Amino acid sequence: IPPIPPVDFAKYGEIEEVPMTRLMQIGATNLHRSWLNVPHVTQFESADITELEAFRVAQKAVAEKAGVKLTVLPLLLKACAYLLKELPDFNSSLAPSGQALIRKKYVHIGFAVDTPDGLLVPVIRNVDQKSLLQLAAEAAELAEKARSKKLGADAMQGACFTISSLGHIGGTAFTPIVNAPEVAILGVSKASMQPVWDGKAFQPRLMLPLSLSYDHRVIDGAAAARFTKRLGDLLADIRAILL
Amino acid sequence: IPPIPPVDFAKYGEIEEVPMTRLMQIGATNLHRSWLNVPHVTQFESADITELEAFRVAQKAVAEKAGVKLTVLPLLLKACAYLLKELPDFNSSLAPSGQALIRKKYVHIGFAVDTPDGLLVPVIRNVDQKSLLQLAAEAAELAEKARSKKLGADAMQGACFTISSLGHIGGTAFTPIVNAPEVAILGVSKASMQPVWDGKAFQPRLMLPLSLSYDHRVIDGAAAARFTKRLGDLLADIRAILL
Amino acid sequence: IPPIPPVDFAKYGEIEEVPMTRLMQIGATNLHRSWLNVPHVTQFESADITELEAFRVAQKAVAEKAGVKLTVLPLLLKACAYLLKELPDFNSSLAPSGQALIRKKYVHIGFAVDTPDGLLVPVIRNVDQKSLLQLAAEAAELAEKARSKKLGADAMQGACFTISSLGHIGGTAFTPIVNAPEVAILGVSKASMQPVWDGKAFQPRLMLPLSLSYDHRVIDGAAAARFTKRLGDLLADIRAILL
Repeated sequence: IPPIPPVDFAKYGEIEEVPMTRLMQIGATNLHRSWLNVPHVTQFESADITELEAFRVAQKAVAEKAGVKLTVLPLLLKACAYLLKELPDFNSSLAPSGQALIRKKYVHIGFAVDTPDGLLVPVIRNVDQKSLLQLAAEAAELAEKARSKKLGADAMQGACFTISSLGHIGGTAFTPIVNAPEVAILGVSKASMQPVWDGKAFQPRLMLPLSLSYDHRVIDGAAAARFTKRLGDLLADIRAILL
Repeated sequence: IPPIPPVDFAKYGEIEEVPMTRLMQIGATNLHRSWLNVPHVTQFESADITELEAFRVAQKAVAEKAGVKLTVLPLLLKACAYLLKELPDFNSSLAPSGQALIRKKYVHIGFAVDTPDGLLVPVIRNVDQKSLLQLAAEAAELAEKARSKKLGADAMQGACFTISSLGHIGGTAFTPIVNAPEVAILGVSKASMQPVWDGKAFQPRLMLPLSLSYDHRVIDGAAAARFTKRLGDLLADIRAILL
Repeated sequence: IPPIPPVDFAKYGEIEEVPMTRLMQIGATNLHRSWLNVPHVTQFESADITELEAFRVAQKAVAEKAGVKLTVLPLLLKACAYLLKELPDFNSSLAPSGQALIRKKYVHIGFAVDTPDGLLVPVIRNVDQKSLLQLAAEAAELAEKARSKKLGADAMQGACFTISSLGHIGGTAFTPIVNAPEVAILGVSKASMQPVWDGKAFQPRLMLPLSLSYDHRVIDGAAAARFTKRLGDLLADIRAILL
């Protein structure tokens, strides 16, 4: 690939060199590998979480008695494990022969944690089998160990899908990069009150923006649109997961 | 390009291998070729189709008497053939010498059909010369032959531009990949009722999201913004095509 | 990288060859270099410029007496120079060793001008030190020289960040390409009146869409979300720059 020409940055002013942690460097390398290997498409959708939010906030009592904080992330994780079982092409990887997909029969999901040293994506195993408070507990633990560098490499392996939530900082949407060999990643941004037409007038609903980037070699456009739609449907009523 | 490291997926659970159809494999190869060759930008816009929709629905009678179904796709095709003649840099391809553009004086447009076996993009020739019911007829035929594998390779060649419509499944927008050697592709997503300021209050208008990805080597930002704007203008009043 | 197969375009109709200016060719080459080198993510945000706009329009008198036109661009430039000093990772470049960042202690910003011959990105030096009317003056001058080919190569060097404004043509958002060796670019699109929930009802506010694409090797998701958020905050009240 052509290299970027070097520039004497100091011709233009004072410069200072700060170095990259080995974590940054690793991260850099892996992102570039994915970028060049995966033809990326991002599919955007908005989900109506007005009722999810109300539920979340009402279980604050129960969550506190169990020692967890109930955030949107366990809810996101549960709904995506369910969908990853329904739409198995999203829970698979392109086999090295380029002619086969390896469908995984297990659902382990990573979530992005931004730490001082760089990005870590701890993995929760068998998300499909854990309850909302189990997942809330575990997510937090893995997050604290990640910030504290106490996260052992084991816990960073064998994920099937990644959720990257920036909803806590802000933004309308973004286009995340697929962590190959996985085939998709869900970016989640800040929720806003939006007017949503009820057939007769505009009702304020709390809308969560979802950005699903996918490996277009493995997932086609219609499959991805169907995935964010189902997910919008599941978050609008999490009871459908009970069915 | 660095390869993705192989992972023993079975360390983490039960895996199953399903194979890729030759169609998937072809598709995979071509998408990756475009991805690495084309510096991609997507330009997003929303078009007011309230009046297009009303027209569409009112001609249901005439369409039924002719045996066609009038969808938004013939309307999309007609308006883009008109624009492809107005803004010819979008109807061209980068010549192999990298120093010339080949402007095509003909307008043939492909549209994406997702079939069981993979993606096919049948091509309608001389879109600029056909009427809305001719195009509605032909689109359907090519679509049925595509699903039925009866589409002969001939009908998959020499397109100038591609429309990818996911409006029927859902979604807010996406970033499609350019089918090189073409220089642009129009993604269309689901139409929603949106509040649109009329200068004094917000009026509900039916808005169609458009996502135009383009080859930034050939098309610059202003040209693309001008293309989706004109298209938003043409769909808001299809009578401008008569002018 | 696999080449695109040549197609005899004339099998399908009449073609005509027009050539590329040396400017287009240069541009093409550089964009492809960035594209293959930079793993790109775009972060989208909307900023409330209702009060910025009112200010802009009220200073029309003063601007006219000084001979400048006060557009949103000097306002954009001032606010980004301030942020580029606050969040220095955005004002830096990946050192050729891949293991260091070169933080620039100066703020020079380029802005995209689309000319007949291709794209030029004139650079304003030390944006952080100039006033809104100085910047309005200079932006215009560099723009006129650019259209008139009187822009000397000197003035196209050593920028730290680029703003690409298409707000004057239209569009909702786009995904700009990073001009490597810079690490980020701000795309700005057309401002619209939007309903924004005030806690009790929807208030019409003039919203400006911002699309920040960044080099994900150097900038992580949270840093970028934090940058467009701060920028949304600064444009909602430019007096925070005084602090």
